[PDB]
Amino acid sequence: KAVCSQEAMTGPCR
Amino acid sequence: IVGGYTCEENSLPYQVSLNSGSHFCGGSLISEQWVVSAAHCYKTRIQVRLGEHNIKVLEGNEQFINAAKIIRHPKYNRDTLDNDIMLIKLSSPAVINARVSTISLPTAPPAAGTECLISGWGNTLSFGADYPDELKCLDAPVLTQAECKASYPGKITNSMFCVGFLEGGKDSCQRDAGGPVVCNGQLQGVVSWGHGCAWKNRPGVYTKVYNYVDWIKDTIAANS
Amino acid sequence: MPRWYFDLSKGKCVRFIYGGCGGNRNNFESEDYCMAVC
Ligand SMILES: [Ca+2]
Repeated sequence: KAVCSQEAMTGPCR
Repeated sequence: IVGGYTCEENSLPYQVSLNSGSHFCGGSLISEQWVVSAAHCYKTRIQVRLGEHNIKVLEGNEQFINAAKIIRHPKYNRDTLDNDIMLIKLSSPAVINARVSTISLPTAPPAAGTECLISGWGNTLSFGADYPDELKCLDAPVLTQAECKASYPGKITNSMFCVGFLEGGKDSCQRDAGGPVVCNGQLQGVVSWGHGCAWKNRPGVYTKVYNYVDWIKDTIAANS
Repeated sequence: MPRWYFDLSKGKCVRFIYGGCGGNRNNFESEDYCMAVC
């Protein structure tokens, strides 16, 4: 399931 | 910076890059030994790169200086980003020249409508990633507190203010954090956070430098 | 149990994990979709 990323959330911090 | 323009070479001589192997955050030189950045940009070791334009090309005119002290505001909180400000003391003083110089601290609070300049080497895309070699600049106005709060219900603290464009297209982004928002010749903001970058109704959120002027002075004095 | 939301920059659902920078500032966009699929 390609939409289910294993990558950590970017989050809001810049 | 999304939707910006490449700054004139060395025209923002207070702009620094924080580097831990690669560029990861910005900062602003406020005295020969001190840099302002965002607390969430803390790392145990940081190299401050001053005088940069192209951060990929060693021109032979930069200054690369280890941080000796990296001091987060004592009331910074990672989870809320309240008080997202930090001071870096350089291990040797910066040499002040036409390409490396200080930005003045603010002498009044930020005010709605004020036209400012935001800068950095952060991502230039809202979707995906493109990290620029050359420093980017964005002209942007301070938004109202009401607009900021309406954009981010529940999330805007007294330390935070919004700058940018509610229509989207033009904003700071990842790896701009810590860098400056300059208005009328003074450092009014530190790049902090946002929901994505350059999206409609999700402007950038910045730390109000003015709230910290006494903290900055006191920290410098205590660490001299 | 596990929590997923859509990351606008990535165009995908991502897991919310404890301890992220600014975690309490997160916008959990399309949470019901991403839960359902992931
Ligand atoms: Ca360079």
